[PDB]
Amino acid sequence: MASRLLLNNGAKMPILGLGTWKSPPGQVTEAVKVAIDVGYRHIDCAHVYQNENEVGVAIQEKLREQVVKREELFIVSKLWCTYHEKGLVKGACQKTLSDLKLDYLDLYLIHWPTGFKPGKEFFPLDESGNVVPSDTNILDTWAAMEELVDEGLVKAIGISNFNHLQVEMILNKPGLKYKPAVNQIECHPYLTQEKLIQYCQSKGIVVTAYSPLGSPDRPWAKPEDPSLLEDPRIKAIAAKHNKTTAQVLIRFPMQRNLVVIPKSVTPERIAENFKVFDFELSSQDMTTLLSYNRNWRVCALLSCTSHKDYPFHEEF
Ligand SMILES: NC(=O)c1ccc[n+]([C@@H]2O[C@H](COP(=O)([O-])OP(=O)(O)OC[C@H]3O[C@@H](n4cnc5c(N)ncnc54)[C@H](OP(=O)(O)O)[C@@H]3O)[C@@H](O)[C@H]2O)c1
Repeated sequence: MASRLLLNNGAKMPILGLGTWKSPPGQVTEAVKVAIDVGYRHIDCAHVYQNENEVGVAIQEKLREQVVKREELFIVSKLWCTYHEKGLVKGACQKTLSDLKLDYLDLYLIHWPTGFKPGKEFFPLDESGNVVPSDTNILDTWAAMEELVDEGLVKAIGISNFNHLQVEMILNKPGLKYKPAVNQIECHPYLTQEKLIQYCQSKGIVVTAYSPLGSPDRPWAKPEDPSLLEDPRIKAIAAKHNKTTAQVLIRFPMQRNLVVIPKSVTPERIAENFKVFDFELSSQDMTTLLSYNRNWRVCALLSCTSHKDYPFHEEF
């Protein structure tokens, strides 16, 4: 199990990264510092997580301390939905770069295929509780993303939460300059993404699996919800390998040739989560974990189910 995957832009991406959604600003600096110390070289960020400045502080201080150099880090951020307009993309990227205190990003993703009404609300909703869209489409936004590469602000561009038809649309875009390097999607044993993964990988697009632990700190969590980390079938596989359930859920996508980005602000867990290069899940382990699929999403973007570009009506 090698530590990095080759992207279609020629760059190598670490298969294990640190997630930062829900990581409070006052805690994420320490989280990122510990992460770097124990070997993470990939941090997944987003303007919408509203902690990019404090992530930036951690990176800047580890660079200053000569712990790591910039070339050795792989920093990922994402274009928020209110910025899909071609004229707004560069600005939003520069804001993220400014917050992160970086010259460039290694990877910049379109966060969701759905464009929102531009303005100061992250989620402009109307009286029906539905999002107020922007008159934007994925192809023009992609052209704008491409320009960021040409200008050297980002080394790679990609997408997130795109279904295979949406990916195909970009791949077939008239005048396409750069194929998406990565499609970051929710993936774990309750949402295995077999067809979407097979499609992306057949196209040379690397898949990053998010919420691999099932996002137990998700705002909407209810006691009746399924729980990956407490699934006795999964705990059993974990016990057999003498690893924690989390380490199993992290190793699972790695063996599918996926990048995985578990989130923690807990120093002990950050270290524990990285300790997954010292064991293997058996072939049957993988088959069994795959059999647990139930099409269950943590992130269903429910306020946007009428958006023309809502990604989760399609089968995959
Ligand atoms: N592109 C997208 O639309 C999208 C959507 C969702 C997420 N993401 C990205 O993917 C990242 C990870 O997904 P996520 O944050 O939804 O959830 P996750 O990584 O599946 O789960 C994180 C939660 O699990 C806990 N945890 C972490 N390590 C643990 C361990 N070893 N044992 C027990 N509990 C543990 C964390 O607690 P503590 O933090 O308290 O330790 C936190 O509550 C996000 O941070 C974000 O970077 C992207």
